[PDB]
Amino acid sequence: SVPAIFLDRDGTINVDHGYVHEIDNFEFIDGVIDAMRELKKMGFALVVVTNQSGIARGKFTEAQFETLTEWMDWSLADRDVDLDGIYYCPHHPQGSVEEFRQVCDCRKPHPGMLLSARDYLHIDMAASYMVGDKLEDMQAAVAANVGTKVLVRTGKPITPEAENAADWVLNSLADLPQAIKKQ
Ligand SMILES: O=P(O)(O)OC[C@H](O)[C@H]1O[C@@H](OP(=O)(O)O)[C@@H](O)[C@@H](O)[C@@H]1O
Ligand SMILES: [Mg+2]
Ligand code: NA
Ligand SMILES: [Zn+2]
Repeated sequence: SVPAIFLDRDGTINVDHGYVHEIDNFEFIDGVIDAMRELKKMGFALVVVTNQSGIARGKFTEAQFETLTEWMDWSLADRDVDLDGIYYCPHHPQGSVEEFRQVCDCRKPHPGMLLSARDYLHIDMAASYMVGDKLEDMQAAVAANVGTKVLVRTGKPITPEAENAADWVLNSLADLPQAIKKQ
């Protein structure tokens, strides 16, 4: 039963520019790739869990997302970061694109993507971590019983509510390996 770092994408791995869906607009946050490779060496499985309502909004297609995500996966793999899972949610109750127009339980703060990852990779949840920049991330983590909930300051400016719900607040994902290592 392996421990994991569940990872928000926009604002945590890549600078949030708003509905990022193009390679030219994807900017890794400083030091996160190195930090992810270290996390891995410390024996954590790494699992991306990202809301992509942009798809239900019509801003871009599930297939452009697929294209970006494949590129992202390779860029990481080529840097010795091998992601154990990539989960996403294309939905929004008010979506303008029918096939993604719906309520769901994968859309954080619903824990859908975390539990699914739990089942499919057999993750020790109480020994796992959630890293994101929003309240919905802390709430999603809480529901799924993720032991350690980590807010970061690299994305959405943090709300006091997001901070209420988090266990740690770090400047960045780049800081996580250190934070963990000192217990
Ligand atoms: O789950 P992660 O953060 O990786 O992806 C989701 C994003 O943060 C997106 O949230 C969106 O709105 P929401 O869906 O909250 O109504 C937007 O603010 C996008 O520009 C933003 O990047
Ligand atoms: Mg985010
Ligand atoms: Na949105
Ligand atoms: Zn969903």
